[PDB]
Amino acid sequence: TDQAAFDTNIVTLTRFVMEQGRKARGTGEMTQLLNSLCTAVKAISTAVRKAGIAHLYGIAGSTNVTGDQVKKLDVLSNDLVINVLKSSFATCVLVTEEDKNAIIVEPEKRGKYVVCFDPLDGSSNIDCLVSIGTIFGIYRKNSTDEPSEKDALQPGRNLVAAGYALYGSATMLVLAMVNGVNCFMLDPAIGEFILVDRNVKIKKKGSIYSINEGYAKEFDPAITEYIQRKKFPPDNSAPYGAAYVGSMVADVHRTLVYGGIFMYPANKKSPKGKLRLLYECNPMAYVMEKAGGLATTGKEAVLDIVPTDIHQRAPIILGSPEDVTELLEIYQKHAAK
Amino acid sequence: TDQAAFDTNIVTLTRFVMEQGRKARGTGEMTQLLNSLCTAVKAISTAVRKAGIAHLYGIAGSTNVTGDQVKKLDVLSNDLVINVLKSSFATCVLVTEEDKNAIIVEPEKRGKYVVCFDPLDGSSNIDCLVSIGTIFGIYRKNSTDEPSEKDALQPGRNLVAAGYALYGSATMLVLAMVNGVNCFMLDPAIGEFILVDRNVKIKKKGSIYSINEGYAKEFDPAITEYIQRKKFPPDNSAPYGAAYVGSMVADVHRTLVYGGIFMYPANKKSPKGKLRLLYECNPMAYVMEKAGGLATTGKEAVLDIVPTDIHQRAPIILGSPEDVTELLEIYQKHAAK
Amino acid sequence: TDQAAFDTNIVTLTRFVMEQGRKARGTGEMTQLLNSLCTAVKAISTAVRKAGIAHLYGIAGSTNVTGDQVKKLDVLSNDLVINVLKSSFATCVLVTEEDKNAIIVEPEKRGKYVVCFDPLDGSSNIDCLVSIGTIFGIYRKNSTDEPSEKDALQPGRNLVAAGYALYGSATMLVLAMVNGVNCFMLDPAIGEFILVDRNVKIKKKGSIYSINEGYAKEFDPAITEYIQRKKFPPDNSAPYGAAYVGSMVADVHRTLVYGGIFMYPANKKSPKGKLRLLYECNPMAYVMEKAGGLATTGKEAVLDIVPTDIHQRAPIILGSPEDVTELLEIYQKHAAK
Amino acid sequence: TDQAAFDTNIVTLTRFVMEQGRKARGTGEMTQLLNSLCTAVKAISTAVRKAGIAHLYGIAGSTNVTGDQVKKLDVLSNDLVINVLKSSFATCVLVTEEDKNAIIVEPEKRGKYVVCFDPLDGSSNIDCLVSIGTIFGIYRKNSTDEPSEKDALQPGRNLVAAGYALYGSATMLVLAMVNGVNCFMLDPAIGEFILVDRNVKIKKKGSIYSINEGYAKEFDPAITEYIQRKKFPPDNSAPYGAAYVGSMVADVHRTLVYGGIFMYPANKKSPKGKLRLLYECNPMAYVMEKAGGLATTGKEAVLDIVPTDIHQRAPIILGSPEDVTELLEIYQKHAAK
Ligand SMILES: Nc1ncnc2c1ncn2[C@@H]1O[C@H](COP(=O)(O)O)[C@@H](O)[C@H]1O
Ligand SMILES: Nc1ncnc2c1ncn2[C@@H]1O[C@H](COP(=O)(O)O)[C@@H](O)[C@H]1O
Ligand SMILES: Nc1ncnc2c1ncn2[C@@H]1O[C@H](COP(=O)(O)O)[C@@H](O)[C@H]1O
Ligand SMILES: Nc1ncnc2c1ncn2[C@@H]1O[C@H](COP(=O)(O)O)[C@@H](O)[C@H]1O
Ligand SMILES: O=P(O)(O)OC[C@H]1O[C@](O)(CO)[C@@H](O)[C@@H]1O
Ligand SMILES: O=P(O)(O)OC[C@H]1O[C@](O)(CO)[C@@H](O)[C@@H]1O
Ligand SMILES: O=P(O)(O)OC[C@H]1O[C@](O)(CO)[C@@H](O)[C@@H]1O
Ligand SMILES: O=P(O)(O)OC[C@H]1O[C@](O)(CO)[C@@H](O)[C@@H]1O
Repeated sequence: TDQAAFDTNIVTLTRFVMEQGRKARGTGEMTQLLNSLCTAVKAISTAVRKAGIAHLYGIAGSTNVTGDQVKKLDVLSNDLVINVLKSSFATCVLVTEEDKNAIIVEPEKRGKYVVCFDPLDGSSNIDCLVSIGTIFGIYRKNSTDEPSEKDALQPGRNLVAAGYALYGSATMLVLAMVNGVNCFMLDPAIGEFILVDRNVKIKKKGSIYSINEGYAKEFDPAITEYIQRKKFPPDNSAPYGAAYVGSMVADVHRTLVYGGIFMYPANKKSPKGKLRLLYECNPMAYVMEKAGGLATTGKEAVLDIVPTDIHQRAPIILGSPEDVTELLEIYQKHAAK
Repeated sequence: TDQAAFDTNIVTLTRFVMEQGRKARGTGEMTQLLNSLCTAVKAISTAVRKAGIAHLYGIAGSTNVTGDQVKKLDVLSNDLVINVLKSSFATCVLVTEEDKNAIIVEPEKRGKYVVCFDPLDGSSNIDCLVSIGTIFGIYRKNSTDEPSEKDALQPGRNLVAAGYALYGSATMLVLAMVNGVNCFMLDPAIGEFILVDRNVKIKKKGSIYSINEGYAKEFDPAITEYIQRKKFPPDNSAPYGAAYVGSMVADVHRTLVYGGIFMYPANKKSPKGKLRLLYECNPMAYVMEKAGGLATTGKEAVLDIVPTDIHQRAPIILGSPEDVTELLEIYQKHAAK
Repeated sequence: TDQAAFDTNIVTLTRFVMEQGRKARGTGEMTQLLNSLCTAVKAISTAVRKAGIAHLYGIAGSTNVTGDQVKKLDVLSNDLVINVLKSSFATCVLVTEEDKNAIIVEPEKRGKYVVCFDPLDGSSNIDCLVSIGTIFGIYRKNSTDEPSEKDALQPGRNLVAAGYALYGSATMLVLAMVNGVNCFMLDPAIGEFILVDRNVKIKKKGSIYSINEGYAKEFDPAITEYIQRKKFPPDNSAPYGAAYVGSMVADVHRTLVYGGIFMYPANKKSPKGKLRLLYECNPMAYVMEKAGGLATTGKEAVLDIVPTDIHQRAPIILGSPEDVTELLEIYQKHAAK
Repeated sequence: TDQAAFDTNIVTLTRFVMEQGRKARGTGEMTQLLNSLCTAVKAISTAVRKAGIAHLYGIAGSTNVTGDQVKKLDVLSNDLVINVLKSSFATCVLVTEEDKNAIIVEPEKRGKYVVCFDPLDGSSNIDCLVSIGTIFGIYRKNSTDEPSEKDALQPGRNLVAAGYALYGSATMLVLAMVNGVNCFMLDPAIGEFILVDRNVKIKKKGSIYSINEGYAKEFDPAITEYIQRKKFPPDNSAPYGAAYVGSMVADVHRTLVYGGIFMYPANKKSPKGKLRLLYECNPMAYVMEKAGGLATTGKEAVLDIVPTDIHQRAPIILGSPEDVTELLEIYQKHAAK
């Protein structure tokens, strides 16, 4: 239909999440989950921007207050997430990058959702103030057996919601569900997330490739060929621009926005790549697909891999459909016997 | 202890600049200047993070406060700097990347410093929330004639202070003056820059090379041979990892902290490089040399180039001394006559 | 029952409002309303604290941006409220202090709730930075006739929710519903309201009275007697302390917290007092009563007055039960024939 | 125009203080001091507003960062000031309301100024979110002996600068030095104090009297007669409205802006008044006289009292000159021998 009116639309994430839940006739359990996620992200954003740093540096002579050892944006971000999620009384299992084991939410606080997240992604290089972020994936528990590690082992095809929080020159939460991908910019003055982009679709063909070429020595012939074709185009066309931040969320977001292709392939050292399946690959692949792009491992789609370990790694190539395809053809070409 | 010089306490940019002024027995004109940059950076930072975006999206109606198409972060940032600077009564001429012509300060507000700045660097690419910055270089007006554009045409070697602010996961102002380089962390909560790194010195040798390889088709044989030797080390050592954000302040900063080399050479299809000399090359070079690195154009040193125009471009290479010298060797190996 | 556990309770207003709605099995219309109210308050808080003031004062040389005339925290606060409430698609009628007429929400955006509010209370004296606030009252529309001014004319006994936002040394939103009164402190860094007080009950007897004694000349004998008994106690006990800010929300909150009595009686100039019934008296009376206190006009309870005009005024006395009672007895004593 | 003196631009506290230092040909020691107060106020302001209260309430677990019973805004504020002050290398002795003894600065950080401050004024009453403040007075150490408590015992008349910060609906720093009074508005977004009111002068006569009438039973006949004449004007004029927050900085500030008179006289049950001389009475008096008001104890002028102890109390009356003189008349009318 055609909506005709005197309409002003200042749509916040909270209003959005609630309405969407109303439409779906959910019991509001997921609403509370998402609302809790939004609160965790904001708190992390604030910490990442170093609000309150003056105190570590004794502006008020740290009498003890925050205590002597480290509050590593790394672990702090973890605790903020697990804590905020458990208090939502909506998650039964949590799987985090920082935790060796899947955390089973106390019986008193259990829900029917499983969240796989990466508290602070790209953190290893925070010293140079590179854009870092949070990645999250949510599955609905598919059983009646006591929630165990096993419930997290579901292909990304089974995710009910997924997305990320980019703490770049500004903070953004990109949320993707069955209905589509939407971007929300955080107005830090009022602590609200404003819908700035609705139904985000990725360009069919982009003009930028993203890969850490320092590994060129260990790249497989399919990758080495694609890359060569990006720099020296055989139709004598314009070459692709290159750009690689070293932080997945930042690279993936740049791909979603301007289009192109991101790759973190298998190289001889990490035969199965470096990026972990459950909390990095899946979420980004799911986003990519709802956004209209492709996300493959080179042989198969990422969302269809059935995991066997929560910390399983997996190669990944994602981005505009025409580029991802163009590379996949090369894989088929060099695939033999 | 025989220390007339203490780091157990908390030192803000404002205390720091001021102490440095007392020591230098300045009349206090440069201090009002440095204090104005501090206020400028803080203001642009807040805008970059999107504080207040709610109003633009109609949280109170986009009547005449929102309206449209007028405020472009870059233009705002330009205005803030030019304005906060004139209001210091310390500048006589200002060269801006957003202004075709040099700006001569009204005789009332006229001072003695010449300031060259790039207000919002890397802001073509801001849509994908990439880290951006602001770059500045300050010369002492060395003349007696009515101030003019010519006062801005002094080789980088004559700078009295230079530096930049990086708006990334956090806001940081790196300031380099005659004595050395110092890094101040913005505590957004109190609007104060804290001293976290004193006398920053770059590594002799790093393990990261930064360049836009999308242009590999148009690099000179020296650059080409260099990149090659990094990926495929002849002495069988471990290859150099690659990283490229596409934002000067961000790459330069990564280079300063982790070491390595950043290059933006004379790429065919733009023979004089792309980065501008006065407000991009010179400041980063000044910082670099102050941190113990090198900043070469391939043939000569960046800071010694005599500008012929305020908007002049130049190719540039900077970073750890061992890496920058290594490429220089290759540069000699390939031509002269 | 007895809840026994490993429980951490970081209860935000959003989580609270949602859960309470879940219990009540509401369609979530009121949830969205309350969520929208929370967003309006935060935005007002931010503006009241003068965030961004540097721009009115040309820090970036107001090129036009916010435009030439006034953005009176007074009217701005109004627009923020009406706008945010209409966009919730949950209100059919709004009654504000700043508006002569009851605003009938567009058909496309109607809901079944009526909100009577005071955008910025105590605003007349903002110049001296006195604590100001927002007062709101919510009724459910009791009919099928097209929502008209008439739907706002319901005794305070009919309110479904009521409360206020105090922008004092910190911001607090006191929310009262059928189930009780709760206080939420705003952590401005993350823009969230934290439950800091649960089921707030007022002291039976307080030791502070609040009244503008400058009107002593026009006070009725009942008031004049009570006041005299507060200063010179006939049992030679300790006199009451006095305190009157001149801003209703600030006075009422101090009464709720420490206990005592607040009075804004009828004096010969305003035979029916100054405080308006629908958006000041009712809300505060409702809060007071759920909190365990009393709120009378001197003759009858405020919550039971059936209004005849939306801008009707009404005398008011509220506070601890023992004090309010002690004064009411005096009224009965001097009430004759 | 013949103005070597402009107000069309934006003036921050930092630019202001610094200009004032150049003019006064200061060595720059008092400027580092005033710059330290500025940083101090900003830090306490942020804390007062409760930025970060989430962590205390377990948003990331109250492990050891929260724990308990240690941080009391007043104690924190005390620490911040003492600490930020010592770190200026401009103070030799500090008198604090929270410290039984005067604090002598380590010879390393030792300067020449004596600072008397009340860190969190009106903070017994902070529970009800009443506006609070910080008061400061600065003397030049006029002696040669090893600095001691005695340097703080100088009559108010010897102050070089005095002022206060009010944490109310917004944060304001009012600063009064030899030339006059100036009001700086804190733009919390950029952490900068903006000059909004220059050369503040109080009204000759105002229409508001401020006093705690709960004590009317113990006022001397002069105060009693005065209050009476305000409520029941003998010349049949309109009565004086009353207002009393119970927070010095707040009442004093209301008095400065709207005019009128503030009184806290020698109330039986505390014969020397309640307000302390060094850090409450003297600063407000200094400001007052600088704004064109009067500050009397009833018999003598507050600023001329020679202190005998740093924690000495004194009765005080201040405000518009016509009102303060009027009570003084009544004070003469009632006694001498
Ligand atoms: N925005 C949303 N909020 C809540 N439920 C949603 C939302 N969008 C879709 N739904 C669906 O509602 C289902 C019911 O889950 P629940 O509320 O836990 O009983 C969810 O699992 C989702 O599939
Ligand atoms: N923080 C500082 N403030 C003022 N001048 C300084 C500072 N640090 C070093 N200087 C030197 O002192 C000279 C004095 O210049 P001016 O303040 O205008 O009188 C400057 O040009 C600098 O070379
Ligand atoms: N926190 C709350 N959120 C929503 N509904 C509530 C809440 N507390 C009580 N309820 C009741 O649920 C009723 C249903 O209204 P509605 O959701 O508009 O259909 C409301 O009018 C309230 O009486
Ligand atoms: N903003 C200012 N900074 C420094 N001194 C000032 C200022 N305004 C006035 N003065 C006067 O200058 C004297 C110089 O003291 P000092 O800075 O320590 O050398 C101070 O004691 C004041 O009386
Ligand atoms: O720069 P490299 O060595 O190619 O790997 C960095 C990658 O590792 C991660 O930190 C996590 O696996 C990603 O954010 C990032 O893309
Ligand atoms: O995409 P390109 O052409 O390689 O350019 C990015 C370069 O230009 C700039 O974006 C100029 O703003 C620099 O920050 C950066 O080094
Ligand atoms: O100080 P007065 O004259 O007694 O009246 C002030 C009253 O008016 C109001 O501004 C609104 O009616 C209240 O906030 C306040 O209590
Ligand atoms: O309630 P009282 O005894 O009248 O005192 C309030 C007075 O004491 C103080 O609260 C001291 O902090 C002052 O701010 C104020 O003027």
